[PDB]
Amino acid sequence: VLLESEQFLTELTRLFQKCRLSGSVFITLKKYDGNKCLLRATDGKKKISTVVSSKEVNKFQMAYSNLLRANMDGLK
Amino acid sequence: AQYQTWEEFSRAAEKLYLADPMKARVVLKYRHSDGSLCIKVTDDLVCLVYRTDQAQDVKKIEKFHSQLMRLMVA
Repeated sequence: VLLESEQFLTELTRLFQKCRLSGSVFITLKKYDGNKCLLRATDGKKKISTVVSSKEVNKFQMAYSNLLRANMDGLK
Repeated sequence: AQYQTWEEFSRAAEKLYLADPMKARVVLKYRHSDGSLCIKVTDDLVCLVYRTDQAQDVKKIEKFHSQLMRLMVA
């Protein structure tokens, strides 16, 4: 599911809540043209993806780094 | 392969990227049930992974994740 850079963040929020009891959430980042970069996330059941260009990278990492640090809480 | 330390996995994975930027990929696996994290930077020629949740690594792990994102786009 290739989404917009905004819809991607709300669906990536639910993948961290859906597997909050059990499950893994993968995030595969890769170079892509056919500059831009490809980001994909899959808990195993539902796939989401987006393409992030130089036009919206600054806008992305900010909301993206906040979502990651918040929904990732492991060991002490 | 599994550089279960720091600043040695980062410098090797970054050199994997500068070697061939088109083929390299980085995955980020989170497992909240058991409470662990997993980074991997594979390059179609080699393979480097990093376990050890240790939440003091959560910040340095996603900055490494968000830093590679600016190199794909420059």
